[PDB]
This record gives sequence, C-alpha cells and structure tokens, in this order.
Amino acid sequence: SGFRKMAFPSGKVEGCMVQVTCGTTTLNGLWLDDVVYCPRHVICTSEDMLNPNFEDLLIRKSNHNFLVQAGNVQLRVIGHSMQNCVLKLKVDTANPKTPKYKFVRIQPGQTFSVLACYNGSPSGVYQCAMRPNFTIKGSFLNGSCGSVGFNIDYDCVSFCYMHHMELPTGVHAGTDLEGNFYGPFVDRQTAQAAGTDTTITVNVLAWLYAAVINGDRWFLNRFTTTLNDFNLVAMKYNYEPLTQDHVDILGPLSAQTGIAVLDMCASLKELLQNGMNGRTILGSALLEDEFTPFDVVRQCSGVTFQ
Amino acid sequence: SGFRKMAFPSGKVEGCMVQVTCGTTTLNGLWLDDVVYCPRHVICTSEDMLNPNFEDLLIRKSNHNFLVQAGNVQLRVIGHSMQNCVLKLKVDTANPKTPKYKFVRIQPGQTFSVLACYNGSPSGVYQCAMRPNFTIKGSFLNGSCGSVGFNIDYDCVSFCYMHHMELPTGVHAGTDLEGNFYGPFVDRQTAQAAGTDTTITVNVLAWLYAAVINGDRWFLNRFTTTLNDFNLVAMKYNYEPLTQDHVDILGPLSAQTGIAVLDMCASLKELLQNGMNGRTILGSALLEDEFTPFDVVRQCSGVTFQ
Repeated sequence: SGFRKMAFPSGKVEGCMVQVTCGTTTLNGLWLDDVVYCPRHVICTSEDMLNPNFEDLLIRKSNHNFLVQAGNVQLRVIGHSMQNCVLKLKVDTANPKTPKYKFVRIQPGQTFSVLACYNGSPSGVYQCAMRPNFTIKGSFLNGSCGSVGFNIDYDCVSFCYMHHMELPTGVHAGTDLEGNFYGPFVDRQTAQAAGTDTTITVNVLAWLYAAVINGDRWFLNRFTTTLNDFNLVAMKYNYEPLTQDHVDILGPLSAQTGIAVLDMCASLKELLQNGMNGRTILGSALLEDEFTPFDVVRQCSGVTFQ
Repeated sequence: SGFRKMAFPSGKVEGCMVQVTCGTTTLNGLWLDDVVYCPRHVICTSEDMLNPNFEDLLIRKSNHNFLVQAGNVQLRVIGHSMQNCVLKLKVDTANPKTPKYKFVRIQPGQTFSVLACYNGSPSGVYQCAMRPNFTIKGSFLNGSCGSVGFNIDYDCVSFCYMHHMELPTGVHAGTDLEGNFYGPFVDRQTAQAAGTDTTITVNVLAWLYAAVINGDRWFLNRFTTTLNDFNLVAMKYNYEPLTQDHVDILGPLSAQTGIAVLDMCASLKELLQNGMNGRTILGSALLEDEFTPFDVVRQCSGVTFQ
C-alpha cells in the first residue's frame, strides 16, 4: 500500500550522460551508440542567445571545437550536424553502456522521469508531466540544459525530452530527441507565452482511482453525471475535456474498483465545486494530475524493469 | 528555478539488487562485496510470520537453502548468519558493481531515496523521510521487502534503510543495514502502534526558504517571534519543537535570503493559525516537511554525483 510520485530507475540513463563544451559554454549531452545529442545553443554565448542565427554560428565551428567528456575521458568528435534544435556529434567510440532505446515524441498529459544533470554528472531524478500547454514544471538551474526525460518499458529506454530553456515565468521548455520543441517555443532568450495551463482530467481521475485502491474513499459521493455535464464543469475549472478515449483508458481501474468512470467524474465534479474542506487525498490537499492511468496501474501492481 | 521532490540517481544501487529465495518466499537482497543482506523473514512462511521464532527457524536452513540470483546468474552461498533482523549470506563472488558505500543509521526527520524492487528488479525510485515516529510513508507491495533507502555523497552510497513490514495502518517500517529496526517495531505480523506522527518543523522552514528563493513570497508577514513562543504554537499543531541546533542548520538559508530564522518562524506560525486560505506554496496546498535544509541547499545549487 501507499502511493508515491515515483520515477523510473535512472541507471540506464546515467551511463549515457556526458559533458559537452563549445567555446566557453558547457552543458549536458546524451551519448548513444557513436552519437552525442545536445542542445544546439551550446554554440551560443549569453549574448548570442538574445537573437541567434544558429546556421551562421555553427558555420564557424569545426569538429575539434566540440569537447565531449565522459567521466574523465575525452571522446574524439569526427562529425557534427544540426537537426532542428539539437546537435548530433558523431564520435569515434560507441557508448559501451548504451541501453536498448528509442526516441518518442510524447503527447500532452503524458508523464516521464527527468535525470537532472550538471557538467555531465547526475544530480537527481524526479517525475513530471508534459503540461497541456507543452511546458514542464521542472527543477533546472543554469548548466542543466541537455538533461533528458525518459520512460522505461522493461529493458528499453524511450527518450522523450531534452531540456533547453527556462521561460521568464519559471516553467521549462525543451524538445524531443529529434530537436523539435514541444509547443510554440524557440531557443532564443525572448519573452514567450506558454498559454493557459489546464489540468489533465484523465490523470486526476486515475489518481482518484489510486486513492480508492489505497483506502482514501471519503470523496466518493452518491451522484453520477454524463460526459457533457461533466465537461461543462471541466471547462469552468480549466480542466481538459474528457473524451471517450479517456474513459476507455480508465476502464481497467474502473473494473478493479467497481466504480463506473462517470460516477468518479461526479465525485470529481463535487470536489471542483465544493473544494476539499481541508481534507486530503493520498496526502495531498489539491487534486494531483501528474499520474497517468498507466502510471497508476504500474505502481499498483509492481511492474519492474531490467 | 523550480523545486521538485527529487531522489538521488539510483544506478549505483540498481547494480546491487538481487533476488533471494528461501523455500517458497522470495524478496530482495543487497549484494555488496561478497555479502548479500536481506530481511531475515525470508525464512518465514505466511503462517510463521504470525509468531516467528527466527533462531529456531534458521536452525533448519543450510547455505544451499538460500537461492541468490543476480540478473539471470546464480550466486553460490558459502555462509549465512543472522544479525539482528537481517540475514547476511556470504557468497563466493564479490559484486563487481559494488559502489563505495557505508551503512548509516539516520535520525528522525532525515530524508533518503528508496529504490522499490520486486524479485530483485528495480521498479521505481522516490524520496521520503524517516518520520518522527520512525515509520516511513512509502509505496510498497508484497515482494518489496529488502528494498533499500540510501543517500549519496559524490561517489559514496550511504545505505540507511531496508524495508521489512507494512503496519496495518498502511505505513511502513524497516531497519538499518545492521538489522536494527527504526522505532519500536518487530518483524512479526501483529498489531503495532506507531505513535503520534508529528511534523518535521525544521524541514518545513527549509521548504519555506526554498519557496522564497523561487519567488513564492506571499506568506512572508510583518511579524517575528521567539523560540519559546513559536514552540508553544508548534506543540498545539503537533509540530516537533525547534531547537537552537535547528536554527543553526538553517543559517545558510537565512543568510542567502536575508530572512532571520525567527521571522520565518513567525510566518509559519501565522500559516498554522490561519491556514493557507486556498493558496499554494511551491505547488502544494499544505506545508511540506520531507525536505531537509541540506536537501534545499543541494537542489538550489545543483550538487552532482559521480
């Protein structure tokens, strides 16, 4: 029993982190096979970041201008190219610690673990969600760029995020491992609007199911609702609309607990309209939305990895 | 910027987890050098756990009755002994992935990371605190016994916790790596009282300092207090008393933010007396107490590990 925000074990990703230095800029890179992936802004000075022309800046850089260090050993760079907002440095040695992996572009509302790193070295691991407005609420300081987010399925690491920017609002933006930003953000130090940060309704419902499984039941009510009725409430509270796809994803949790999805929706509706009257659910005094239905099933059944 | 409950990278501990089977009971063990540590209840059936005589039960077990499996390879057990509530299985091979390590018995209110494992395989990592009543609020299912908690200092893993029991209240109890339980608990399936779970005041104050550092300032008030005045309030709300030792530990955070410790105490006092009026601090609608002052400094400055 118990329910905790839980990250994937980070060991397979630890063995992939390196330090990349170009000129006087140092950040983190991801070493898989004979390629090192890192944010293209590694080629920028603080001044360049105000209005960079990455193509023109990269024209000045040769292979030998990119220092790549893994632990205390130097990798030889034999090729470089820019793909969207990431650089790919071809090195002469395949990472012997490369796990089985793939690159995935995740959907808003999905979750993933972040291994925060500085100077190529791991600092910590935490769980977070791609917000509906395509930001993440992370914990990143200067030098953390190139940190990656990932999910693990048994022995295979799906990399989904590389950290690039902190918006002036303090939230974070970054790319997939092909270098395409999530959301409308650019790798330039300019004001950028994220947009309304809505709550991930299907995740809140999964977490309520998790609460029931663990004995937190007080919020169950005698009401039901309909999808359209519930969604009228959701709109008012800046919750994402719930679709039948979402209902389908919640099916197994509905089955396990015997609580129809729409009954749980009606319990969520009363929570949105009446608040939590100073009570808590799974140790939280607000509705948590950074657990997916799959996260709940995983944690509640003890799925392991290599 | 940003502030997240963050665990240590788990890779050094992943390489130490093995599966231990005795008869029909399987749980996790920790393989360091040529010794495997695991809960002594591995020798018990579900029936034995009602009223075990561990000495008498262990007398029946020989080295060859303990199956130890690391990945898909079997370790040869050449000796066994019981130390308090842990078994130590001497094996014929030193773990080649053994990190630098020590065993530490932590104080109530300290934090540590837990690598939850099943059948010797890692499932996830999360951060938690040794409560003042010597329980932890973890996420553990059947088979998770032998999971360990740890801290990391650069390249050295300090193991501080091994999981043994879930109390009927749903909270968790376990031992240090010498096998001595934290708190009054025993490894028997009987009712056991934890006692009043108080809030870790010094950790709440560190977290308030973390909030200020990140721009969450609304809770700062115009008041100050004294240690005795504050502690009268703390007693009323089941907060641990604050000592001058705690004030000293908060000194660097006081210095960084320019907020005297007792001024922050007065802000906490008003929060306890008036609640949070539906506001949040660092994304939480209650006062968080599972960050130590050292955790705040670490995260706010980006300390890394090998």
